[PDB]
Amino acid sequence: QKPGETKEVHPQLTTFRCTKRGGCKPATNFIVLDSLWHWIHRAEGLGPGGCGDWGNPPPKDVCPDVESCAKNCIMEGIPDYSQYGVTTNGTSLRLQHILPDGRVPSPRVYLLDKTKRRYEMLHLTGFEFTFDVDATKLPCGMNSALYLSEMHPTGAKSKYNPGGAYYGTGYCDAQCFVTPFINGLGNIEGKGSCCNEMDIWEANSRASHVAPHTCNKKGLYLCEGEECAFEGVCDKNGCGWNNYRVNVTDYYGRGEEFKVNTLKPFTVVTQFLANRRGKLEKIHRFYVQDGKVIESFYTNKEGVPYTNMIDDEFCEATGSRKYMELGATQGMGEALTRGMVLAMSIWWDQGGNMEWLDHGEAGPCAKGEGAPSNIVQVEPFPEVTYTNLRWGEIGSTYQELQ
Ligand SMILES: *[C@@H]1O[C@H](CO)[C@@H](O)[C@H](O)[C@H]1NC(C)=O
Repeated sequence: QKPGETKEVHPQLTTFRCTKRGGCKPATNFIVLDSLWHWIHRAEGLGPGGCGDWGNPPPKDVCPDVESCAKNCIMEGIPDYSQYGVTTNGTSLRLQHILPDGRVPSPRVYLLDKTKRRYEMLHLTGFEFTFDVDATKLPCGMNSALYLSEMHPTGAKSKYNPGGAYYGTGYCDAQCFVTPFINGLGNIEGKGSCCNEMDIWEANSRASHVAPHTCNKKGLYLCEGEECAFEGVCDKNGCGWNNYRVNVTDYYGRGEEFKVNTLKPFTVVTQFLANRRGKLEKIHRFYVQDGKVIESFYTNKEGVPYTNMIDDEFCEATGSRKYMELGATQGMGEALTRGMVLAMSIWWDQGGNMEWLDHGEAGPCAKGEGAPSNIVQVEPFPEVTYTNLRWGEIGSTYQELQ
């Protein structure tokens, strides 16, 4: 959609690039909200109304084609990100699901490079990504996420999408969802927006999930019909990694009795380990809390290969059939080598209560505990803070005390 007159003011975030030989050196980055979180309205003289809901093509009256939709639909800039639950402070990013006045912005943002014109491009295969987090205010049902999607570097800026990455265009993920605009252009045929996705972190204070999701296409893929569905071009389920699903129940939770105590802040380290030819073989998650490295748990489940890392055998044995078929770990790693965009978000699920995240086999939350109406009784203003985003060489983004 066509940027309007209201200016976009992007919050600044300091992040880091780390080497063993150099340590962690500061870098300037900027934050952008998804294009579809911006106010989009019809142009002058076209009547009241917007240019489509999530899940659908843009309205046929004003968007019979791309050219028309580009001139009839206006994307206003957001001059004050704090109205969307998004604030930064030095190296911390704070995302408020719900504001003090009750609005529910549920923000989703991407990391921009230092120029503001292009997304930061992370190349993580053979490297590690780390961050500190405070998940104290995320009860059952909440999902605080920090992940990678193979979005195009400028947001697919083009003649009918002059806004680009500067207005948060170009979102895609492994669910191949239909949005009114795709790559900043009216999605006239109602295709889904697909792309490889590495879910570094999906969690709350009760449960933590990690999951690579492959697609058999590079970069953003516009799907139609069955290409968008369970048997299509992208792996909706992902190869899930949650201590609870592998029968290790005292690893992560609120309390002293968990190895990672979510009542206090902690560091999250994710290593994309490769062979000497550079193809991704293993994904390794571990934590650092109170000065001590908390190594990953080992799977403790009958029929599940004994392992402390994500790999092909684990994925395949746990029923990740689409994951393997659409490229497997090596495929996930080739997307991570091509370069991926960082996305951070916080949200709840009225339909399913995020049950897959922290209920039944995935955790301790009871049935109905994760409904939005129960979430607000446990925590009326759910939020998450991500701090010190840092990445580089294996072994250099974290430290242990002794
Ligand atoms: C789950 O873990 C407990 C404790 O180690 C064990 O006794 C039980 O057999 C495990 N369940 C399966 C299905 O492996």
